[PDB]
Amino acid sequence: KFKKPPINNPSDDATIKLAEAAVSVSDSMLEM
Amino acid sequence: FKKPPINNPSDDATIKLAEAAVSVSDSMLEMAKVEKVITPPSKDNTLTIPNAYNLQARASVDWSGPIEELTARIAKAAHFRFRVLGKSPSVPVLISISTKDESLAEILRDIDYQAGKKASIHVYPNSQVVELRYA
Amino acid sequence: AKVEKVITPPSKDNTLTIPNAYNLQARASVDWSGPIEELTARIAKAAHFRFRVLGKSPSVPVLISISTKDESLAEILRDIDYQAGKKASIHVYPNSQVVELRYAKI
Amino acid sequence: IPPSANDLLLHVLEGVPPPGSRRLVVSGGDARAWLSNEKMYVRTNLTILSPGWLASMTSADGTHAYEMQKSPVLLVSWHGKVMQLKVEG
Amino acid sequence: IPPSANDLLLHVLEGVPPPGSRRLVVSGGDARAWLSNEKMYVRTNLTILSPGWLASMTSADGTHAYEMQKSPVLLVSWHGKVMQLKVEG
Amino acid sequence: IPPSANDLLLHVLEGVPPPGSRRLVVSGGDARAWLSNEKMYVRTNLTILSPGWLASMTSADGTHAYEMQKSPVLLVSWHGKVMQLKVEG
Amino acid sequence: LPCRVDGACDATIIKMMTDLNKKGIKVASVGQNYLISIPASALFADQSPRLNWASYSLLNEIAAFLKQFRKIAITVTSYSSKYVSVKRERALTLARSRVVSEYLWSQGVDSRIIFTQGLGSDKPITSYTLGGDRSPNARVEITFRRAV
Amino acid sequence: ALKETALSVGAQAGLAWRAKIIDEQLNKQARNLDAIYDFNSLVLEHNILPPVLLEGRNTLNLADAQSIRISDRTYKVAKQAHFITTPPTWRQYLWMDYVKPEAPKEIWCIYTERGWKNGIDQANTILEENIARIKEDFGGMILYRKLLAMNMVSPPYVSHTDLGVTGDGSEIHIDDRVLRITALPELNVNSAEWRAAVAK
Amino acid sequence: ALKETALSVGAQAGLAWRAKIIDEQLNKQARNLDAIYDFNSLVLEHNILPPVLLEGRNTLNLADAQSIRISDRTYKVAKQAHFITTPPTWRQYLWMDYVKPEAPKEIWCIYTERGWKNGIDQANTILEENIARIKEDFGGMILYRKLLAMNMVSPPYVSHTDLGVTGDGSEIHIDDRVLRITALPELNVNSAEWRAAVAK
Amino acid sequence: AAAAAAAAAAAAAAAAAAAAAAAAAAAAAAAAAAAAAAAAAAAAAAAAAAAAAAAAAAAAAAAAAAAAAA
Repeated sequence: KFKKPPINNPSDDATIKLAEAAVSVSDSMLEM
Repeated sequence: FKKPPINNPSDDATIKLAEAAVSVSDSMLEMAKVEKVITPPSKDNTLTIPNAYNLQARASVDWSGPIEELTARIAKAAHFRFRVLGKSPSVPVLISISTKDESLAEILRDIDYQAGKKASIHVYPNSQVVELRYA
Repeated sequence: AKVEKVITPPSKDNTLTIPNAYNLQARASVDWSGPIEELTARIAKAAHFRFRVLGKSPSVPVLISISTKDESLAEILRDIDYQAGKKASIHVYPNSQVVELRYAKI
Repeated sequence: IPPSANDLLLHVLEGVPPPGSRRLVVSGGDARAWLSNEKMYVRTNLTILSPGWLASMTSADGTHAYEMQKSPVLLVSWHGKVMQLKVEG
Repeated sequence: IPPSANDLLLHVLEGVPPPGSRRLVVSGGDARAWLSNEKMYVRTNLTILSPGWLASMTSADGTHAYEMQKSPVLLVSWHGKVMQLKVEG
Repeated sequence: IPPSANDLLLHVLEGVPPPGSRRLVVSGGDARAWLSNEKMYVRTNLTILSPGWLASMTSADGTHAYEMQKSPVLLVSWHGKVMQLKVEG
Repeated sequence: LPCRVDGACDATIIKMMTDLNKKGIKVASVGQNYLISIPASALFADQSPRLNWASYSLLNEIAAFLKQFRKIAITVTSYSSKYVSVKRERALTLARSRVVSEYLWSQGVDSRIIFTQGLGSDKPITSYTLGGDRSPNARVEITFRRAV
Repeated sequence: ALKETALSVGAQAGLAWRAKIIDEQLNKQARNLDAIYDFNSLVLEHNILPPVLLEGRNTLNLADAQSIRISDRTYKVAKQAHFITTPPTWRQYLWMDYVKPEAPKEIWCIYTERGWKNGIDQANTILEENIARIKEDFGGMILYRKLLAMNMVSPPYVSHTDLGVTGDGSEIHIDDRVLRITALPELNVNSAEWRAAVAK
Repeated sequence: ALKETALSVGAQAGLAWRAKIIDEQLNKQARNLDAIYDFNSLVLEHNILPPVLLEGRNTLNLADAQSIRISDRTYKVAKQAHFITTPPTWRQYLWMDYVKPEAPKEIWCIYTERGWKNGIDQANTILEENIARIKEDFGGMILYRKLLAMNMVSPPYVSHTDLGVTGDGSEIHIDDRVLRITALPELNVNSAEWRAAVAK
Repeated sequence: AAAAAAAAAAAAAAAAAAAAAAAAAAAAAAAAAAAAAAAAAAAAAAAAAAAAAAAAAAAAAAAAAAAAAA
């Protein structure tokens, strides 16, 4: 039996692209 | 037991196609041999990394524009004096530095490089001054 | 290639500016068709060389396409320097540990 | 004197489509394409190789934005792999 | 020189509607809204946050009166809680 | 002063047909023939003998390109053998 | 239509992964860094840069396991225990890894680079130093990162 | 044809269902999105909404066969700075619209599933452009605050003409301050006073 | 007549099938054709696509009964050098088009086999001209690099008018370089400075 | 689909499907990095089919005649 460690909840596409926007606005924010 | 290669030329036309491929790829290389002209690193004209301990501070720059302002602030970030010799032309000479962590003397190395021959950078590290000349 | 290499003789190599090193004598095999800097960053990462960039990379990409099998990393960087003729050049400083990609002035 | 770029490449350097566009679905790669007026604009971070583009910008994070004529296939490099992307419209 | 406010904000700072209006029912919060001429006016003591208002007054007791364009939802703060109010008309 | 050659013989010295042509199938020999405007053009490396041509070029590798009027048979020498080639169109 | 599977299935990935761990080729699976660790007894002859003929079957499900992933650079690096000197040893392990990567790009990888190198017991995974290629230190390792 | 209108039945139902799911999926992350898209503490000193600057680096235009123009960076002022009363939330930019569609064999069932995923990913592209628009607008204001530090733009120059008691005897306004923006935020081309982002 | 439309059914199906077979037969040799038709490292110093020169040796024209003109070599500049952004691949020149034709006794069977080989060798002639066109275009660029060594053509003379910061305050471009081609690559007729290909 | 590791947990956009052990080999969205290398279109890699024509031949939008699809 093989398993990677973080088996989290099932996410959805909305929070996937909200997180992907959120990291670049955090990086832009951070550097400013 | 082993196998032939999967995308092998084991076919009488594909062999001629691929011997032609290695013949044109090395004939491409000896083309790039005859026109690729280098300058030797004895005569490279660029800056060398001036190995001072204030210059090995890890820095972070995002910018494009006129060289003197980055070299002024790279001097007062390095705690160095900044001298300019020469006359700044009416079109300014414009750099583009975008790294989000790289060391400071190498930031002076690619400003010397993106200056090229419109301007250049010397560092004198015993006196702790960086300096920018024109032509 | 014959008429070009007779009508100007190739004066020098690039092993003056890319010299080999112990930990550059690891070997690789590569097919490749992308831009140059991500390939060179992978070469220097597996050479344990710090990789750096001089000059701002142009608007059109500097595209190389290396297809080869088992040569040394030093000769891979040499053929990368050649296939980017007059747009970039690889420099290697082996008493330091740094592979450099130099873009052109134009 | 040539024009500078298109300034709408600033918009498609973000994810936002141009005003008054048509969406183009892109298969087989991470790109988004819109068609404004007989020209498509592609937000990607791949490198488009074959059909040739008229204008390009690139953001801070290596995302590029390309103005090009409408071609139904795009050829990119992904990570040295030659790759195909397919657009409908 | 700009206009001062609307003087009909004095009327909707009281509870009285403007002359020649249409009532708007407000759900989910203590507010009253009227529509005079393609503009609604809200008597509340909540704080409207999202859709933006053109004019405001406030009485002695913290009742506010807002002139704004017609938006079918109002977002307020109640007591630090972000809250929604819904208007029909 | 005569014309030099036809410059479209440079194209049919390569394998590429002239722009706006009609293909002619060639039987019984290694040649390709196209018909541009009441004139056929033959890429071959054989030597056409009987019906006479109006213009000729030859590449580096002994491939020849001939401008001639439309004749339904071509007579060539192959390697000293008199040979016939047959064209439809 | 666009393709659902890319010439691979996850059931076959874990089927080869159990079968390689049953034959003792240990597959570590950390993040997307994949490691398959091969003892040099299980491929070569002792202190030699030469494959045995039966060990290309072991390389067959190594290469058919390497079919299954989208990958950019495989690096293959080999190291064994001490035999004569570290210079002879590093020549051995460089020839060792370059021979197994020559067979792996004879076979099917969709990798764009295979980097390949050898070391002179400079990274040994146990302190127990029994012998030559029967040491568990004497091994080749094939590590990559599965792209997206 | 009946198969086509089966697909068209499935499309709008899938769009409205996906719109619903991502609306309370947005509302589950409501305080997090107020942290992300905090326009409220990005506004200027006289409650002026900052303008949206667009950065495009490393630009080529192929104008014709004879000529290209490259430029290294391009900054554009889009939808210029202006007096905002209450700052924008994320909900004007991200909230997709929920209506509940009340409008209703084997080929019908398989194409209403392919209509259902067509409605789902078409609602996903609407949401993707909504996130794209808020990332444009917010990161443009962030790009101002970079260039306002970095001296490539002007700050807005307000003017407060204070007036005393104002009006006739039927109407007074007591402290009557008229606030205008005279100078808009605006990129300077006199480029010697620019700055450069060197940190440690 | 039914035999004729049987042949016409067989023709396009044979063309599309032969188009399919040579498309993945091209894709099996994809890296080999990038080695052969490497346009990428044939471009010039300012990413200029080189022009296609055509060589015709040993030329006669019979103009009329009274007069011929021979010339020994003819060099033609076809589709002159120009600013390319990304270099051409082989796939614009060689890829034949795949559509899947969905449009359908004894005489039908024998003429659909003769239609099938008519579609096969007609697709072969399309592929033969595609290979012919890429061999023209690529070997023309090779013939430039011969004559650029051999001094029978000019190299292109670019001009980079550098501009500083450019525009109004709503739009700046920081390093604004306009690159033009002034002099096109062009065969010189002043023939005393020519070269000659002598090797060992 | 994601077979025998576990069932498919999520469907990560800008990626493949996410099984409930690891990342699967089955593509989730249309916009993942699926290895297209053989297209199937009239006048692909020239410009597309200029749709306004109604004749025998098929003309591309770059004004080439798609003789392999006419």
